[PDB]
Amino acid sequence: MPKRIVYNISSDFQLKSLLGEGAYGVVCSATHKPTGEIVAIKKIEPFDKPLFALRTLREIKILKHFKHENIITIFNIQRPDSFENFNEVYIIQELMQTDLHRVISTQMLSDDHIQYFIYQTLRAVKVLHGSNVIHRDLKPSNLLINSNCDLKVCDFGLARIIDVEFVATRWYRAPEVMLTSAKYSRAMDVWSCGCILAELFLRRPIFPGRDYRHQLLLIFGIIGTPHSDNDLRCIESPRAREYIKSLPMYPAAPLEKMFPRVNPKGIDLLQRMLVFDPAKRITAKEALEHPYLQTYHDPNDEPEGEPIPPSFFEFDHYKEALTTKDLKKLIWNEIFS
Amino acid sequence: KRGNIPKPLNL
Ligand SMILES: Nc1ncnc2c1ncn2[C@@H]1O[C@H](COP(=O)(O)OP(=O)(O)O)[C@@H](O)[C@H]1O
Ligand SMILES: [Mg+2]
Repeated sequence: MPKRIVYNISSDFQLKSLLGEGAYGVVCSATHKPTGEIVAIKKIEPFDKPLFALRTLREIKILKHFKHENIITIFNIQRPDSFENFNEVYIIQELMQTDLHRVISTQMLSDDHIQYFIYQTLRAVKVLHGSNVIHRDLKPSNLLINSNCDLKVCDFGLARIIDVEFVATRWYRAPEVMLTSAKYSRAMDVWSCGCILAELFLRRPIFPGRDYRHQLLLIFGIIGTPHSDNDLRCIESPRAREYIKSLPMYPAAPLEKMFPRVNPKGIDLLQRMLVFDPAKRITAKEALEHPYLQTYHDPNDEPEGEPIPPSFFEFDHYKEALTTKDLKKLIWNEIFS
Repeated sequence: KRGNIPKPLNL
């Protein structure tokens, strides 16, 4: 295991392998010697910039709040030996064998698998939206998977509670988000679920833009260019409306012709997910009720969740921004509670 | 599990 990876945690743990490395997080499997359990441990260095600490805090609070089969379970967070020596956060969780990006890229999935994977994703999304929480960073690599096909969502630091920063991967970003200054909505998460479903049918990203312009061009090339004022109602930013009117006038591409071998019911669900107007985009709940998922749909086993007030992320709303030290205390409270 | 669960993967 990369000798450069160092975890300032109890010697009872024995790092096994590097599962993920990014500027925000580093994830490794590790063995808890005393019990023999193999766990996943996510290391974060939250205190060089408030932004990092806010994300850490939002991720930890969400993890601890949900107890749902499709939301990665958190076992515990390591307790530092002191406030002075508290420089990294180690979130200990249940170890999954891999993520959906790795799966879609290394495996031929049957229609059954696809149904089961998108079903579980929407099932986690439903309990989140029912709690007034939007993930905002839904993509294959943030969907953890096991051999038996169980799926769990992870990476909840960019979440927000309804009513300089880390940006979500443009390929999965809803068009109303790239255009207007759009207010966080449940629909943006569904749009990402649509790109994920499409990614499962195609085995590659459906909208891999180079940048902002290219992204919009790719999206409309498939869903059709919004043209009339009825279509443009959902867009506020006047600048944004003029940019849209400058695009080629694309009709909705005929998905079933382009991909004749995909279950027609699946294309139907996908099309309802990739709708321009966020108000006309299917909801997670309705998607679970779609015919394409009737094999796994169960109205009595689909947690709706319960409202979480905005004050849950109170720290995100200060006139005078919180200092690193303020957030360190807030994170500490979370760890020791 | 809860019914017609898909075939397991080789991961
Ligand atoms: N609980 C876990 N079990 C197994 N692998 C995990 C787990 N959590 C994360 N990973 C692996 O680490 C990668 C990055 O984790 P993620 O939580 O998305 O953090 P980041 O913020 O760095 O993107 C995932 O794509 C996955 O491959
Ligand atoms: Mg991630």
